[PDB]
Amino acid sequence: NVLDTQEAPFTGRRRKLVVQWIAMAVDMWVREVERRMGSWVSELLGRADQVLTQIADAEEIASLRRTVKGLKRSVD
Amino acid sequence: SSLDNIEMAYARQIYIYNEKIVNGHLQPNLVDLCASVAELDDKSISDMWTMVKQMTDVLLTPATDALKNRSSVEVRMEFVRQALAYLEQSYKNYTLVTVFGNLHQAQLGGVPGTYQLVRSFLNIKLPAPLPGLQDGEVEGHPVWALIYYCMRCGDLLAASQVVNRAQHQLGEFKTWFQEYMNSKDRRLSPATENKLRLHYRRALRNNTDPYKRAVYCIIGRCDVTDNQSEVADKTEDYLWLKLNQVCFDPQDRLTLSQFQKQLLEDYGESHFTVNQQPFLYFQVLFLTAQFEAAVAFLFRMERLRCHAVHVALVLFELKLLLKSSGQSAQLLSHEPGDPPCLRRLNFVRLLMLYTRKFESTDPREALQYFYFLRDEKDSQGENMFLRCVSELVIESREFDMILGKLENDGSRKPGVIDKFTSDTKPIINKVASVAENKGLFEEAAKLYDLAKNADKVLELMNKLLSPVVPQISAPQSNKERLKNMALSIAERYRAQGISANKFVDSTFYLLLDLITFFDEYHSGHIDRAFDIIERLKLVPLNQESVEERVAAFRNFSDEIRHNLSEVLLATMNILFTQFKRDRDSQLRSQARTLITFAGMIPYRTSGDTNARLVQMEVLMN
Amino acid sequence: ERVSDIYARLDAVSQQQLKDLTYEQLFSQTPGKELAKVLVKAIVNRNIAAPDDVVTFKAQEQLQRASEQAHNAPVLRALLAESLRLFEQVAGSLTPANLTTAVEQMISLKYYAGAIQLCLTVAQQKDRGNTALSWVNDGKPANDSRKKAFDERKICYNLIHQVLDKLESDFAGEPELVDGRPTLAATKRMEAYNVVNDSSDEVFHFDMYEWYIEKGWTDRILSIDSPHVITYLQRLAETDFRHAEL
Repeated sequence: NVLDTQEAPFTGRRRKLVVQWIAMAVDMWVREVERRMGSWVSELLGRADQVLTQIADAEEIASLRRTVKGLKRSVD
Repeated sequence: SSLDNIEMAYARQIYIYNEKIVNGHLQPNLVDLCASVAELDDKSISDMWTMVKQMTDVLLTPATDALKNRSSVEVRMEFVRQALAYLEQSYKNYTLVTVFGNLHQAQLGGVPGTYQLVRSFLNIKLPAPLPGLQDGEVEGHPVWALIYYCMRCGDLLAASQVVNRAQHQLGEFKTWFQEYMNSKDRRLSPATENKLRLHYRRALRNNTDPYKRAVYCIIGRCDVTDNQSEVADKTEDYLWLKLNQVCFDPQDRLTLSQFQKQLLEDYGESHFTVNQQPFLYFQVLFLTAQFEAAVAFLFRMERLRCHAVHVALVLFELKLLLKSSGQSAQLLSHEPGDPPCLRRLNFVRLLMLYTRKFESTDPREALQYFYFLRDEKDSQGENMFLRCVSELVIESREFDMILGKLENDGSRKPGVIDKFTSDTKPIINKVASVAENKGLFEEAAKLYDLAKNADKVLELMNKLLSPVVPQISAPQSNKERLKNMALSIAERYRAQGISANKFVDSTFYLLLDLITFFDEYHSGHIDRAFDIIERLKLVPLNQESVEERVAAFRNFSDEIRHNLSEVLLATMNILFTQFKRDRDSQLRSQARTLITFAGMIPYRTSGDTNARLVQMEVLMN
Repeated sequence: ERVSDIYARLDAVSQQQLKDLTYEQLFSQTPGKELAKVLVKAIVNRNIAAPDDVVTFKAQEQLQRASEQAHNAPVLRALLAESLRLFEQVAGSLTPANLTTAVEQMISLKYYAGAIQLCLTVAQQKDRGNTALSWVNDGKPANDSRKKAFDERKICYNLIHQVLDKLESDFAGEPELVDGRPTLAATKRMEAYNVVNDSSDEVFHFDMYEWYIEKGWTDRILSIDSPHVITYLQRLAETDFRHAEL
């Protein structure tokens, strides 16, 4: 809900941090399922990737895109 | 064991072929590895593999799609030649055993020249002269008989020698035949081919010499409808007669597609299996490039399942078998977006059937056959080989043998699957996952512990311990059998520095301490048991700690809160006993503490427990 | 975890670094951090025997379990398919040691196509700018720093050679057709070589032309059709007799 509305302070290039949060949260989620969610999470991680390209720390973003696309595989 | 003598020998050969690919060695000839067992059986099977080798021994384009090789006119042409070379050589052996009683008998005296053999073959099969022969004889036999059976045996040179000694009698046939022997692909030039066909059709359409008729339209590939039944009375003689008549790019012409389809569509199994001889039909399909049909067909004969599966594998490891994309289709089918003259084999189902027979008590051999499915997946994405190993372990329950037994000393003796892939983390969880879903926690723990997945091992170990925490640990009980495995998991998890998240892990070592608290309590070692509970700082004993201990209970695993009732009572009964034996004030103070704690904690059987706790404190005073 | 089990299966420099490892070094020195990484890496590639460094472990765990199976098309295929899925998500980060072991394990389980697909993916991810294609198109000037980019693709291409090599080896003597339709050994040959001809990696196809030439497969190379191979030869002709003959 935060990544779509883009109400301040969650605007502009600061949304790079919103994706980092989403990566951490979802990553901790699949790691908590594989230790022991649907289309809408895959819809998000892919939509979260548009944000990283729309923002394109040149190497941080690049490394982060490959962490998102890794989670999209883990859910599908 | 569910494997017959023949099937077992094949399994061993398939283990070799797997051992070679598992150690990266040279890809040996599978067809040779299968014919190695065939010689241990009757020649009915040996002569099959001979056909399989010769029909698959065609120059291919490595790393090319299967459908492409089989659609290419290039390859389709060589199939016809490899078959004709088999029908000719096969017939040549029939001609030997016809003259000599045994192949060995012919060999000791020496195989005679194809010419003298054929001559010594005509003596028997026509002892008296037929009155309808033409063009005289040659060294005591009709010239056309010699030419036919020489061409039938495949020795065109031997046939041309016959022609050279009858130059005057045969007329213009010499210059025509000499061209056929020269031109490749057993075809003449359109101009000369036209000259002879029209001559034959002119006044020789019905000649009293059947051998003359046969040779002419074998050379000219004419009169495709006339099966020359006078000379081609056997089935192989028919196949050979037609494969010498097929053509490639409108009247009086037959092509492989028409012939191959014409045979099985109009004259199906029914026509070729009335004599209850199965290989006859198989040879008809295999020597016409219809490998999928012949494989499915022969796979239904319950006595020849082994052979049909392997001839499928050979075609599969040679990029020649046309697999069916969808796994929901029948065993034999024609894809909707493919030409009607080709068929497809549901290879996945094929192996799945063969395996179910001996997968129950012969797992090792089953895996060897499951490996060929390594390159395929299913609709859900799982690797077919990996899934087949999961299902085979769920059913067979052969964990130590197939997955590798992880002893209680910290060793992992590898299993049979370790040979095929080194990434054994998923299936061990797959097998552990279902057994977990079937309430088989004690097994799911051993399995999860085999894959060093402590998050799940300790989780399940928490569930198996909480019920047994206050119970009496007695020889061979369910407590001993679970406590002793938990301790064997505590050592191996400390010596190897392994641990799950602190929530799962903290509870696991906490229960182990409590299990010690009751094992000491039930033994009468009151002093020793009191000391343990004091360390855990789980139950307050001085009024100052009540506030913090009460807050901790809120976030402690319910596997602990469950056993709070028995802990308070044992601890109370401990102080209770020590009282009957200043110190009195100290026990009295601690007695109070337990009550106030229990009063502020909502827990299991708080009613009966809180009452008993208060009574035991009153008797102290 | 099982400690000495790791130790026994270590190097000597790894075994001797752990021997004289102090807590100070672990806490505040690089060699200590490096060894910690080595050790965790070992226990991860054994239960398989940062969402990038986490996924890579699970992938090794999936692949390790696959090899521990009795061969269940459903379970084996699932584990393999997933292992590949995961590895590809972290393709750009894979080290030559992890890639090699993975490919080898997949090769042992007859997962040829899959192995090849991983190698190509890894090659494309370690160089999305195609610095390698331009470095080859520029004659490979020494002292240039695209060599690294080309080397990281060559390690993937070599591993692809091993896959195809082991494929023809594993299926040496196996027939391409049985009873009419194709065998399973044949379909894996087609599925593998499909992945090959389905690629758009150009440095890869150059490396494969060179490879075909090496192995002597005039069979397949003369049958490509494409000009791409002609144009490639037109540059390398005045240079080698064997190429000029092609």
